[PDB]
Amino acid sequence: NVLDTQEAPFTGRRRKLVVQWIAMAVDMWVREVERRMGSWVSELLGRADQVLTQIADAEEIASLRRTVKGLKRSVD
Amino acid sequence: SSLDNIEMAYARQIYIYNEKIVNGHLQPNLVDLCASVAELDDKSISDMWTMVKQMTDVLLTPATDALKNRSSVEVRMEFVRQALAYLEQSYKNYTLVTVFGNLHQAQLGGVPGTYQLVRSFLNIKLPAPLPGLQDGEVEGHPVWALIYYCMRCGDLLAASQVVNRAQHQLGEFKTWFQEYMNSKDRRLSPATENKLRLHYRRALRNNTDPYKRAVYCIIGRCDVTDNQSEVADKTEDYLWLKLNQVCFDPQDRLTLSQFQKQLLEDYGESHFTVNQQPFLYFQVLFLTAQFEAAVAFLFRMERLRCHAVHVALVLFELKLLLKSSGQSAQLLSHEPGDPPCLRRLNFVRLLMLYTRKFESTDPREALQYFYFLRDEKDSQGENMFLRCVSELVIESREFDMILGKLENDGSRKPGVIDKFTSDTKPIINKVASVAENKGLFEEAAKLYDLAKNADKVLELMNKLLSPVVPQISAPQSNKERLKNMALSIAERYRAQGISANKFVDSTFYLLLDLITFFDEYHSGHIDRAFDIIERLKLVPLNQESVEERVAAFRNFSDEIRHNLSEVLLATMNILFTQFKRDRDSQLRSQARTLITFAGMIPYRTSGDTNARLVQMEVLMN
Amino acid sequence: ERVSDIYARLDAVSQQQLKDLTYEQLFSQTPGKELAKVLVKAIVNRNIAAPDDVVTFKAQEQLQRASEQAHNAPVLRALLAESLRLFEQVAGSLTPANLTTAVEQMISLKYYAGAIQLCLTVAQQKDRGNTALSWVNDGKPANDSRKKAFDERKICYNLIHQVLDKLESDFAGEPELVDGRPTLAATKRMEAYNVVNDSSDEVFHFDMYEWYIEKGWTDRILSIDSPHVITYLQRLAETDFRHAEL
Repeated sequence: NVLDTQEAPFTGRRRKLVVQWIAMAVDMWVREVERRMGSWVSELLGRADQVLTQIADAEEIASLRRTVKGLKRSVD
Repeated sequence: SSLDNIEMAYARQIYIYNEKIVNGHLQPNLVDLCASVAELDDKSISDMWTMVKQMTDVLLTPATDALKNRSSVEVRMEFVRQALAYLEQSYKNYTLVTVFGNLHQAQLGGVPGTYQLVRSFLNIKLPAPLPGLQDGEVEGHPVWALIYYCMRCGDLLAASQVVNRAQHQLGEFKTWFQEYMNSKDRRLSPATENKLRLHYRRALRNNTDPYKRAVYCIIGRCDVTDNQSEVADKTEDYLWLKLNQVCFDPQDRLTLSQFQKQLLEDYGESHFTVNQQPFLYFQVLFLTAQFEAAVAFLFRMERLRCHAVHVALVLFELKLLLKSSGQSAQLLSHEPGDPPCLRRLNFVRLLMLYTRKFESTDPREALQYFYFLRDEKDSQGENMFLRCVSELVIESREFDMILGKLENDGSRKPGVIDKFTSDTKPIINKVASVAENKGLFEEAAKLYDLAKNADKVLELMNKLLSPVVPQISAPQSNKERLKNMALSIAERYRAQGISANKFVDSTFYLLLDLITFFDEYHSGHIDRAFDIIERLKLVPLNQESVEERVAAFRNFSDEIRHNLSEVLLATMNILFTQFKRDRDSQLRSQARTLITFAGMIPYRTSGDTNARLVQMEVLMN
Repeated sequence: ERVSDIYARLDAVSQQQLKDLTYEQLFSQTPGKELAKVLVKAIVNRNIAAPDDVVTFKAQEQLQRASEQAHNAPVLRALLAESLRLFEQVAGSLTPANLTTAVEQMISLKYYAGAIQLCLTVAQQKDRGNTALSWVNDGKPANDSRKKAFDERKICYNLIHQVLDKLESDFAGEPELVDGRPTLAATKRMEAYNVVNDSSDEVFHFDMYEWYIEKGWTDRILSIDSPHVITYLQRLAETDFRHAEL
């Protein structure tokens, strides 16, 4: 809900941090399922990737895109 | 064991072929590895593999799609030649055993020249002269008989020698035949081919010499409808007669597609299996490039399942078998977006059937056959080989043998699957996952512990311990059998520095301490048991700690809160006993503490427990 | 975890670094951090025997379990398919040691196509700018720093050679057709070589032309059709007799 509305302070290039949060949260989620969610999470991680390209720390973003696309595989 | 003598020998050969690919060695000839067992059986099977080798021994384009090789006119042409070379050589052996009683008998005296053999073959099969022969004889036999059976045996040179000694009698046939022997692909030039066909059709359409008729339209590939039944009375003689008549790019012409389809569509199994001889039909399909049909067909004969599966594998490891994309289709089918003259084999189902027979008590051999499915997946994405190993372990329950037994000393003796892939983390969880879903926690723990997945091992170990925490640990009980495995998991998890998240892990070592608290309590070692509970700082004993201990209970695993009732009572009964034996004030103070704690904690059987706790404190005073 | 089990299966420099490892070094020195990484890496590639460094472990765990199976098309295929899925998500980060072991394990389980697909993916991810294609198109000037980019693709291409090599080896003597339709050994040959001809990696196809030439497969190379191979030869002709003959 935060990544779509883009109400301040969650605007502009600061949304790079919103994706980092989403990566951490979802990553901790699949790691908590594989230790022991649907289309809408895959819809998000892919939509979260548009944000990283729309923002394109040149190497941080690049490394982060490959962490998102890794989670999209883990859910599908 | 569910494997017959023949099937077992094949399994061993398939283990070799797997051992070679598992150690990266040279890809040996599978067809040779299968014919190695065939010689241990009757020649009915040996002569099959001979056909399989010769029909698959065609120059291919490595790393090319299967459908492409089989659609290419290039390859389709060589199939016809490899078959004709088999029908000719096969017939040549029939001609030997016809003259000599045994192949060995012919060999000791020496195989005679194809010419003298054929001559010594005509003596028997026509002892008296037929009155309808033409063009005289040659060294005591009709010239056309010699030419036919020489061409039938495949020795065109031997046939041309016959022609050279009858130059005057045969007329213009010499210059025509000499061209056929020269031109490749057993075809003449359109101009000369036209000259002879029209001559034959002119006044020789019905000649009293059947051998003359046969040779002419074998050379000219004419009169495709006339099966020359006078000379081609056997089935192989028919196949050979037609494969010498097929053509490639409108009247009086037959092509492989028409012939191959014409045979099985109009004259199906029914026509070729009335004599209850199965290989006859198989040879008809295999020597016409219809490998999928012949494989499915022969796979239904319950006595020849082994052979049909392997001839499928050979075609599969040679990029020649046309697999069916969808796994929901029948065993034999024609894809909707493919030409009607080709068929497809549901290879996945094929192996799945063969395996179910001996997968129950012969797992090792089953895996060897499951490996060929390594390159395929299913609709859900799982690797077919990996899934087949999961299902085979769920059913067979052969964990130590197939997955590798992880002893209680910290060793992992590898299993049979370790040979095929080194990434054994998923299936061990797959097998552990279902057994977990079937309430088989004690097994799911051993399995999860085999894959060093402590998050799940300790989780399940928490569930198996909480019920047994206050119970009496007695020889061979369910407590001993679970406590002793938990301790064997505590050592191996400390010596190897392994641990799950602190929530799962903290509870696991906490229960182990409590299990010690009751094992000491039930033994009468009151002093020793009191000391343990004091360390855990789980139950307050001085009024100052009540506030913090009460807050901790809120976030402690319910596997602990469950056993709070028995802990308070044992601890109370401990102080209770020590009282009957200043110190009195100290026990009295601690007695109070337990009550106030229990009063502020909502827990299991708080009613009966809180009452008993208060009574035991009153008797102290 | 099982400690000495790791130790026994270590190097000597790894075994001797752990021997004289102090807590100070672990806490505040690089060699200590490096060894910690080595050790965790070992226990991860054994239960398989940062969402990038986490996924890579699970992938090794999936692949390790696959090899521990009795061969269940459903379970084996699932584990393999997933292992590949995961590895590809972290393709750009894979080290030559992890890639090699993975490919080898997949090769042992007859997962040829899959192995090849991983190698190509890894090659494309370690160089999305195609610095390698331009470095080859520029004659490979020494002292240039695209060599690294080309080397990281060559390690993937070599591993692809091993896959195809082991494929023809594993299926040496196996027939391409049985009873009419194709065998399973044949379909894996087609599925593998499909992945090959389905690629758009150009440095890869150059490396494969060179490879075909090496192995002597005039069979397949003369049958490509494409000009791409002609144009490639037109540059390398005045240079080698064997190429000029092609």
